[PDB]
Amino acid sequence: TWEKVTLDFGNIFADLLPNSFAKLVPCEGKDVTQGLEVKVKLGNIWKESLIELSGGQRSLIALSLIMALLQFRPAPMYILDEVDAALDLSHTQNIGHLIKTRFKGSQFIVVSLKEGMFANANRVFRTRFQDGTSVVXXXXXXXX
Amino acid sequence: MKVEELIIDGFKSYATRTVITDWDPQFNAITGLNGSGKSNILDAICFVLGIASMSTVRASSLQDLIYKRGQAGVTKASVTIVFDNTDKSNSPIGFTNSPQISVTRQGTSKYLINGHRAPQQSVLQLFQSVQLNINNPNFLIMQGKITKVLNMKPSEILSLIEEAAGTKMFEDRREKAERTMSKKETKLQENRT
Repeated sequence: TWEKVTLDFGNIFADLLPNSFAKLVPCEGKDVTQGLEVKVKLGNIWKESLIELSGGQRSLIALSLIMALLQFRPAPMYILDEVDAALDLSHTQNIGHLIKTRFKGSQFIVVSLKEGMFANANRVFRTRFQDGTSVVXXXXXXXX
Repeated sequence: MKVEELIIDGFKSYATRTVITDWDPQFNAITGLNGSGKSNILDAICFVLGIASMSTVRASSLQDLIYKRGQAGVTKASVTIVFDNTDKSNSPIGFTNSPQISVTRQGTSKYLINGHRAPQQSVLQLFQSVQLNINNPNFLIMQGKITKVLNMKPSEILSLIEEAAGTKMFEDRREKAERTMSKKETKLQENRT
């Protein structure tokens, strides 16, 4: 199990975030069983952790870990909470590209936090609105 | 295990009166100027299942799930759902001859099994045809607001999440219970000897 999650962490971090892959390295001179950390990288440069990352690039590694956890029990339905504020629209379009080329079979939708965003997918639900729920006797002689 | 259509109603502060279709397996985005009509059916599923981790659904009375409980036009907690079983893997034994189903639930006294008065179990079947197992947070419902909670997580919780595929704590607790039981029962066996 730990071998599988370690070999999956690399490609999972490499595909979503371009040119930056990591490995489930133990924290401080130990084994993955009794301790494990992450060495987050900022694209081309190789840094120690995600503290130097932006909010969008932090939510990217967050959703990558979420997908790594969900891949054990897959489900064709994804929801993202409109976290494209710190990120860029082109980066979210590239994320959608990587989703449709890697996460085939997963309905991707967004909950409305900041209206007028996330037009990266082919089909999109428009705005038609009225009142209540969202929509587009001699024996002894012989013996003795 | 794919949703086909969602024509629901009966909620307070959102936007009814149309049906959504073409739920493709890959891409159905969300973009609009009014947030009241983008993704509120997820919020409807929140009160359908009753996820108590967020406060935007839990209140004093559950009657807030209806469209103003009747003082706005809709009194019955109406929800209509037509679900088709695209695959035969999510259909249990005895449900092969029922790929398509149409369930309506209310008249908020009792729910309707396909239009017959019955308890609130109907809504379960109303979401059963898309393998939406309401017991676990998995099975297409969501992972949820934990998106904003998993920040700054130490190594122990990550190891717990990785071992959640095996749940060694569960088997360890079961083995501890088995050990206590076997101790008591071996004492009983010594008494029997």
